[PDB]
Amino acid sequence: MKTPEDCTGLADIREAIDRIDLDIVQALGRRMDYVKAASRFEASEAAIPAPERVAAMLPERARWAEENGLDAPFVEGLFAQIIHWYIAEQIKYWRQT
Amino acid sequence: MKTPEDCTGLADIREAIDRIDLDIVQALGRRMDYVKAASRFIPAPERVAAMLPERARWAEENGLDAPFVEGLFAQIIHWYIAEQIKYWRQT
Ligand SMILES: O=C(O)c1ccccc1O
Ligand SMILES: O=C(O)c1ccccc1O
Repeated sequence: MKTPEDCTGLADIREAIDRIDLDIVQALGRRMDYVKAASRFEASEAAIPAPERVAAMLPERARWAEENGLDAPFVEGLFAQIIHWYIAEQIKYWRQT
Repeated sequence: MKTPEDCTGLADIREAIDRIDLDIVQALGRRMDYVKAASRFIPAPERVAAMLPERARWAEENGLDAPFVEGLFAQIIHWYIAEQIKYWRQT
């Protein structure tokens, strides 16, 4: 995997983009492992959506986006979506267990 | 970070989830560098069309719902295409 400035054409660019997208998928898959592990440390079902934790999480991700040359609303939006889905998945996991 | 099974409480879980979320942001930041580098070689229709099912498959292989993951990548790919177009027009 070449650095962007050493990419010689679109084959190199795409190999690197494929690797980075797969890394993101694999990281989301590991993230689910952690979210499911959380379910045993939840006092109750009402504990799941942990609103102070989520409330703080999104602006922190918006800050990381700004520190990584990305538009904050785009990245904060993506994480709102991921967090929503993972909460729903945790609630599903907690209910079926 | 501890593995999920070795996490002892929500402190451990959160530390690991924050480090993973930071990893994803950092990776998206690197991804932009590649999309901007590509500009000199735009919506590349056949490329997008093939990429999405590939990401759906990776999702299935990592125990995530494919529609949710494919939907995220559809959004990511649209945003980056626009940013590549912006970069190409601005330069
Ligand atoms: O996905 C998360 O990071 C999350 C945050 C707070 C509560 C439940 C969750 O799944
Ligand atoms: O983000 C992408 O993966 C992409 C793919 C094809 C063309 C332009 C792009 O930004």
